[PDB]
Amino acid sequence: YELTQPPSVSVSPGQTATITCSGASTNVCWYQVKPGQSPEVVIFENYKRPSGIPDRFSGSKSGSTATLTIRGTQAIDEADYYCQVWDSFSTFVFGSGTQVTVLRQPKANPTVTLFPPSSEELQANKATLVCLISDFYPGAVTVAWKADSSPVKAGVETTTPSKQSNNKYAASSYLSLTPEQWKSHRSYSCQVTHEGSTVEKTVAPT
Amino acid sequence: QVQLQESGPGVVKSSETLSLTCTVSGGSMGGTYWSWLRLSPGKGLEWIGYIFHTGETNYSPSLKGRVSISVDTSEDQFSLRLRSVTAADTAVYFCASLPRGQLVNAYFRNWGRGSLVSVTAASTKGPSVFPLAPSSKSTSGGTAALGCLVKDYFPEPVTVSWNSGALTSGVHTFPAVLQSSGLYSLSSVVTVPSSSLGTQTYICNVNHKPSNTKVDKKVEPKS
Repeated sequence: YELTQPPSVSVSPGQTATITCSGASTNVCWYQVKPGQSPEVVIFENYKRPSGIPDRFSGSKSGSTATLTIRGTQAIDEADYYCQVWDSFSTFVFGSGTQVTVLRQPKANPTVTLFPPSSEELQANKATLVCLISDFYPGAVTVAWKADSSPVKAGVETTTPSKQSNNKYAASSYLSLTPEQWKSHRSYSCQVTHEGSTVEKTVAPT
Repeated sequence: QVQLQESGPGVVKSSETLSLTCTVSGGSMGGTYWSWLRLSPGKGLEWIGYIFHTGETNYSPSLKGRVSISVDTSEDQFSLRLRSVTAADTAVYFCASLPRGQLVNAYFRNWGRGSLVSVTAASTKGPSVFPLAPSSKSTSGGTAALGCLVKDYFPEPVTVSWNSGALTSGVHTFPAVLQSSGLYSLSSVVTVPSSSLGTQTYICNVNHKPSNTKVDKKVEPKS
């Protein structure tokens, strides 16, 4: 179980970033995470700032959705942000994380290409769905797989986005199934979320 | 003023025990739940467990049974041991602290910088190569994607070319994923004019030097 966050929030230089965290029944805190650096809390109890955190960080919560706001987002604020709530059973549950980016080039929504299992693979008693995701910016996405219309989490592997030649990003995701699972469902889908956009592709057995 | 330092990053052999330590500098070892968390692509940020100076522990239900944490209150150090690791336990591991008391509003402080622990397989395995066939459907002036799936190999890397290097435009080979098994897979796809299907032959050439294997696979339109 994770709290739902958008994978990517980005702004032009000068603009304010707003990051949401859904599914939280109690109070939320937020951590700034950068590669190779100690994470640090920026907001706790929904909107309270610890000492040393600049005024431009603020927060709000309404019902089960918390928001982190960063006014006049600066280069130093570029990072992944994770929300957190307490949980009776798991003690702590965290969000999926949101990459905050100041745009160095225009936003670009992903192209998605989905391949079904090949006949050769099925003959080897295996089945792999292959979802290729390219030409997006900024470089963060969420990939969701569905069996018919129902989410599937098991057997999924997804790469971290990497920079392509054209200076945009690409990623891939794979779903492992048994041939029986492949053949017995109406269809499987790969759905990619990026900023305001979702792109879904669907394939079905023949 | 209080800084936590984790033992460096390392590799652990799949099936063995992951072992980390965190050294605390500044403050006291009392009044605190000394904590471990981890961060990975496949499971995001997860709390693992904590320990109070008395030695009392609390562990994530998800790991209960194969995790253990201990503390040395004079050496100002605490440990994480995780048994029977698989590829899925590859992550950046963090130590941090929580104030003793009610946790509903609590947040982690004094995080360490994190240590990447990679759980790795041991034995070489060459890939299977499966075609990713394009449709034979006709787009008026459009493109088709076709590719090769390079499945279940170890260790990295694999290289892929098309038509023995003669085809380079429209080629995109994606970085590999690591499966729970500890084996890698990747895909290479080429975008071609949809009209070239049935005219131009497309063969992917896959090299896996560690297993001294090369595979050539022609990729044809779905029959």
